Amino acid sequence: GISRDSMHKRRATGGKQKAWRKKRKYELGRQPANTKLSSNKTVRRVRVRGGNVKWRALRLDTGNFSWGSEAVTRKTRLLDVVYNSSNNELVRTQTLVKNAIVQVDAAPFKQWYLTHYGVEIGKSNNVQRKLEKRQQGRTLDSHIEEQFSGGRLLACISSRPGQCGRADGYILEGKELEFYMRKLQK
Amino acid sequence: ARGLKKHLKRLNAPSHWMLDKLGGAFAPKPSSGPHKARECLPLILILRNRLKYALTYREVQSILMQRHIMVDGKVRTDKTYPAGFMDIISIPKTGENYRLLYDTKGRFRLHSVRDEDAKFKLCKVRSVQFGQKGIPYLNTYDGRTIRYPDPLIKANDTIKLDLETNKIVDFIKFDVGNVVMVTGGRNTGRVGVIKNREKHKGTFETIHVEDAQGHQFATRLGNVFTIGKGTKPWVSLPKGKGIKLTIIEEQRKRDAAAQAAAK
Amino acid sequence: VHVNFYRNYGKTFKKPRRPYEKERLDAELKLVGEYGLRCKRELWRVQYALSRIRNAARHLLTLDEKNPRRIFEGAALLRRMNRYGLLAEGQDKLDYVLALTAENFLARRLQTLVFKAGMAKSIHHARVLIRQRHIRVGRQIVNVPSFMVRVESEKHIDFSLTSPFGGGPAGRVKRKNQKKASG
RNA sequence: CCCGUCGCUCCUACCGAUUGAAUGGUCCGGUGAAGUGUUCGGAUCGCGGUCGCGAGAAGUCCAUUGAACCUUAUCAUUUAGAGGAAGGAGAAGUCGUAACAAGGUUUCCGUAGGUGAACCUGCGGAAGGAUCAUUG
RNA sequence: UCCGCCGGCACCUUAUGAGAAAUCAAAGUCUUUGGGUUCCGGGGGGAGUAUGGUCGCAAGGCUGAAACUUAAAGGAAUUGAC
RNA sequence: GCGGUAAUUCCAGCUCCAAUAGCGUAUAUUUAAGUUGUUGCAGUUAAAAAGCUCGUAGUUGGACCUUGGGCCGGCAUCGUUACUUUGAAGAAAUUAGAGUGCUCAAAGCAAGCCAUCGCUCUGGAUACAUUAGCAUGGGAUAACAUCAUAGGAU
RNA sequence: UACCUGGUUGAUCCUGCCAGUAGUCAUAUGCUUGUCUCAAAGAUUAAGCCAUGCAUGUGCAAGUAUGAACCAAUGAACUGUGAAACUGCGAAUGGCUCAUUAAAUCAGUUAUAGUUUGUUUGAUGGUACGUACUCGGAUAACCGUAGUAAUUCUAGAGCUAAUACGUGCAACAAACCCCGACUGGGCGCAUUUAUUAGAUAUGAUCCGAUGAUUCAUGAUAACUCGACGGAUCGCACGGCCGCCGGCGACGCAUCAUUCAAAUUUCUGCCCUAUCAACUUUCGAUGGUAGGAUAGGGGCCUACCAUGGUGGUGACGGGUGACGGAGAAUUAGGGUUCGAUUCCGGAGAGGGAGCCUGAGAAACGGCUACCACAUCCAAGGAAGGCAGCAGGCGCGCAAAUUACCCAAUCCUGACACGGGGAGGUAGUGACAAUAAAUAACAAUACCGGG
Ligand SMILES: [K+]
Ligand SMILES: [K+]
Ligand SMILES: [K+]
Ligand SMILES: [K+]
Ligand SMILES: [Mg+2]
Ligand SMILES: [Mg+2]
Ligand SMILES: [Mg+2]
Ligand SMILES: [Mg+2]
Ligand SMILES: [Mg+2]
Ligand SMILES: [Mg+2]
Ligand SMILES: [Mg+2]
Ligand SMILES: [Mg+2]
Ligand SMILES: [Mg+2]
Ligand SMILES: [Mg+2]
Ligand SMILES: [Mg+2]
Ligand SMILES: [Mg+2]
Ligand SMILES: [Mg+2]
Ligand SMILES: [Mg+2]
Ligand SMILES: [Mg+2]
Ligand SMILES: [Mg+2]
Ligand SMILES: [Mg+2]
Ligand SMILES: [Mg+2]
Ligand SMILES: [Mg+2]
Ligand SMILES: [Mg+2]
Ligand SMILES: [Mg+2]
Ligand SMILES: [Mg+2]
Ligand SMILES: [Mg+2]
Ligand SMILES: [Mg+2]
Ligand SMILES: [Mg+2]
Ligand SMILES: [Mg+2]
Ligand SMILES: [Mg+2]
Ligand SMILES: [Mg+2]
Ligand SMILES: [Mg+2]
Ligand SMILES: [Mg+2]
Repeated sequence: GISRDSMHKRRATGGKQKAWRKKRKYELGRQPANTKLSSNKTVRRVRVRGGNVKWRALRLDTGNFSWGSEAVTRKTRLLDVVYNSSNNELVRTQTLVKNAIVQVDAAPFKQWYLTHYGVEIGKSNNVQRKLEKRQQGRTLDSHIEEQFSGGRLLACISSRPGQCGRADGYILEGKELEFYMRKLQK
Repeated sequence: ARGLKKHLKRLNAPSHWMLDKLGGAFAPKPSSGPHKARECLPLILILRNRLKYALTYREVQSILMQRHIMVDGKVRTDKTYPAGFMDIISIPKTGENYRLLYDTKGRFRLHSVRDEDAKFKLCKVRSVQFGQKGIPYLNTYDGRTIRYPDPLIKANDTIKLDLETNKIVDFIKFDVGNVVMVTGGRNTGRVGVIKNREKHKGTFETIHVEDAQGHQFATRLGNVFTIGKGTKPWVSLPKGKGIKLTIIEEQRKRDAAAQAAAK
Repeated sequence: VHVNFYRNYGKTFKKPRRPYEKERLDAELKLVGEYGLRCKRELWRVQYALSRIRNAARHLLTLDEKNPRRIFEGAALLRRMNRYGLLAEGQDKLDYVLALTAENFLARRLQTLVFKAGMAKSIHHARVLIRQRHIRVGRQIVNVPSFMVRVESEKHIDFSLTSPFGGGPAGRVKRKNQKKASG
């Protein structure tokens, strides 16, 4: 099957390397998962070397995304795939891979922001005596806040969907975000 | 090739297993265990080839199944169990508590220790780090692992470890001026005092040792085993404890001829 | 695998480079004649052993005196020579062992000692008696004429208890004659 | 003593018209079994409330590893071949005498031409020459 | 004309040198074997031939085998014979 | 090289010779072979100096720089190598080699002794193992760049 | 034993080779062969083809007995042994061979801070709650209806078990993090992602490790349709008023260790230049981001750059080339060999693909194609001796279709079964060791002091 040997490759001198043994199991490869962004989730268990298990996600619709600045992780549904660094047809086909820019709805993050900072964007005495303390340092990026009204936040996938069976990631902020914005604006 | 090997050819056996070359095609492969299978003496090579208690690979089993062997304070039945260094082979009934010590020629000797000295042993100490939930553990050099060690204990130390109630009684740090027995290489079985340790950033910590009789020899950071604090070992050495080069062995043979017999 | 394959094995004689030389042929025949041998192999193997010993001694003498790998095997070689009655008590140096010769070895054979001890009428009678199980060294019967005796056992060669020459019953020839004369 | 052409016999190798022949290998191309993953599919089975859920075979779709066969080309090995032609060996020879003596034209190199064969001749060179020498 | 120095082409005498010898003042300082470096030979034929490569208008040049055959071919000197 | 009417060489008898339970023959290859030559061959005439010069890589490169000096746990930050010494790690088997009377030997790693309800803690040594790698001392002989715009040292 | 001798000439001194001389754990062969010990043995040619028989199975007190089984017993579940069968484990070791393979395997030396690891040893398992005095449905052996020419080929029916399969109380806490009633949710262990602590080295002031890490580890936010967190077996019976309790067996998870593998650093290999340039559009060298893998990596994909090796021999070709430890001969240096019992690699006729499993691209496992070849009732079925023995063929060239687990060891649930591994006998002038085939006297004959 698919193999990871240098057996079929060529020497650094550009000379053909002959074959002295067959293919071996401990050096095999497998077909790519080619994860898709779809509403009908499906993840299939794979049995790997040693008897352990890999989770090959064929279709996903939700994910676990983290806002690093406020350090809050929420489960939210991905809406679209907008950018792919490697192949430009992986966004047309809407394939979930690592480092692929996606859009996730901001409803859980809006709810957390409202219930934590006491401010809506997009009770007796303790709560009010503690809310203004969090409101003192409350500051948000304009580019970050302009997406709450739109309902979808740009984010980046940091997990490997075809290996862990999941699509987790982090919300784009700071120097990252505009770098992709200047690549997504037209 | 496709997996593990369950056979050990006689010619491939370790040298300290002095086995007759024309005794068979196979040697007893040491089982998985506390010791490295090349610095170990399997039980088959104890009741046989060292004691005349058993005569074949049929009476070693006939006396292990009676649960007559108690290595390191525990009955063991696997005839190829790797007793590897300073293990207390405590034969009950007859009372043959033996410490596995290293002969000056790299051999293995069953030093007959007294029973009350057989309730403990010593272990060399591998790295010491933090376990799960932040619980430090010991991880000695004979597979043993002890949780909650005293913070003074560090790597390469030695610990005096009890058997019936397995807890560290005391320990010796690794430093110059301590008795050390070498357990690897050509200098195996030679006791001495560490003079200085030389450190090379990257590998190969070399230890220089001074023999009691004036000789000096070097070895690796491994293969050494601290025995006692200062210059007094905590265990009884088998005999000699010195390298005893070939010429003085010839002298011993000569004087043995000229005395005792003397005729 | 066959474990018997692991038994070491070797050869003990060499044969000469030039096969047809008059002086060498007469020398070898001379030695064979009065040492009661069987062929030139019985002497070529003695030459081979002596050559090995001489080569070892010469290699030892090439080393420095204060070299332990000279002292130890020099002592061992001299011990073996003084043990086998080759070197005299007045020759305790590595130089004397280089001067050894084949007749020194052939003088220590059991047949030679039996002949020189007066027990045999001739060196061929000695070999015949040895091969017929009439001789014991110490307490052990020996029927190998090439048995190299040591000094400590030189005083124990004697006809065996079972031998008619050492106090045994008459052989089948004498018993047959007594049977004939009985009736 | 000795050289070559020619005539007879045997042995080895070479050139050689046949788009030779056979064998193995490689690249490209076409067909492409079977397995593996995926898509749809749903024979049937179990349970639940005369209503749902779960498992699931045949089949099918795409991708992938890819045996194997079928042409072309190419590489390597052995061999047939009319005819030509070269060496060697052979106690049978024919024709001369090229070399060894100043070998009867001193001998030999490079080059060019010529003739039955050794060879001859033109030009330059050498002594390994038959001269170590003409202050006469 | 006489003396001397450096450089060159040679020549004469003699080994205490070398060499199979002829002979050589270098062809010496070599079994008492080693200053540096390039090319190049391995018994005589086949043979500087076959073929491939390559330069040349060509004649040709550089590189360059094998099968097979053979017990000698050869160098220097010596005595005869011519 | 022998045999062409006297054969020391063929065919046989006798006698003798060499090895001897071993000997002959054929292939392959070690020696012999200083006829592959680093040690250690050759090149005027025996085979073998290129027609001659230039020329990069390669190989090879003048001399110069510590001697008198007798005695005899720290703590740095540094020209790099070759060479040489010492150490370590280094599979066994084979080889060399210590012990050991398998009846000897090739072998084996056994055994030996008072004459025991046993002992010798019985022994089951030790070398070498190119080169490359790791570490310690030495700096003679060698190779690299470093050498006067001071952009030097304190 | 650091060695020479014959052959060019009328004779001499050389160069020079031909022939002679001795060894070969080196193969044939020829003649001969009494004894003891020790031993190679279808490698060379064909990794060519195979009749036949064997070479891998396995049960302890301790998973599952109701044989309509045996041995004993005499209203109780079983309450002795136990065939078969389900379940678990093994068959990835050993054995054989050297075809492919020339920095490739392999040797010495490195690295995993780049990974997986049944097993053995040591340590460690608080969150299920939203019938627990113990849950559910099947099924084998068994019994009886069969099909087919046929095979450990195959279909129906009726019973019955689990440490098989599938559900489910997981039994009883603490600490902490969040949202919060005015003066409740989360939280075992495992997975994935993100943030954060892991210090220097308010007076008095905890905090590991490496040469080297954002490392070991801790806290936090969440996430997952989580084969995890004992519905299991043997022996002994006891102490507290129903309660409690011992010594074991098997099993699940994490870490360390052992058994290992995979990949990897540096240096090192025979002949050839009549092999001087090779590799790259389609991976050749590098970068970026992914995919895949147990894991690093052009290992693969998209985009980008034009690089990489070579007279210090790349590239290509030959090998009657597996590499090494080693073998023969050796004054020293050296030359030649290394299929074979020890280590490593590769293969099961030739290629390819794969299941199970901790471990295989396994062939005494499957699937397909090619080449052979086997029955057959002509519809189909089953193949792999480079395992042991044996046969054909090929050749100059190589033995018994024997006995046994007694030894060495390995494997299984296991003290107990099994082992063509291994040992023992048979053939054996491969090689090698010791060693008979007569010794003495008299007489006859002949010599020397
Ligand atoms: K298995
Ligand atoms: K290696
Ligand atoms: K990888
Ligand atoms: K398994
Ligand atoms: Mg390290
Ligand atoms: Mg004239
Ligand atoms: Mg003429
Ligand atoms: Mg003329
Ligand atoms: Mg020639
Ligand atoms: Mg005659
Ligand atoms: Mg020569
Ligand atoms: Mg000439
Ligand atoms: Mg010439
Ligand atoms: Mg010239
Ligand atoms: Mg100089
Ligand atoms: Mg010859
Ligand atoms: Mg007999
Ligand atoms: Mg079964
Ligand atoms: Mg194997
Ligand atoms: Mg090749
Ligand atoms: Mg390499
Ligand atoms: Mg960490
Ligand atoms: Mg990557
Ligand atoms: Mg690409
Ligand atoms: Mg081959
Ligand atoms: Mg080999
Ligand atoms: Mg074989
Ligand atoms: Mg092998
Ligand atoms: Mg295989
Ligand atoms: Mg076959
Ligand atoms: Mg296969
Ligand atoms: Mg088979
Ligand atoms: Mg197999
Ligand atoms: Mg034979």
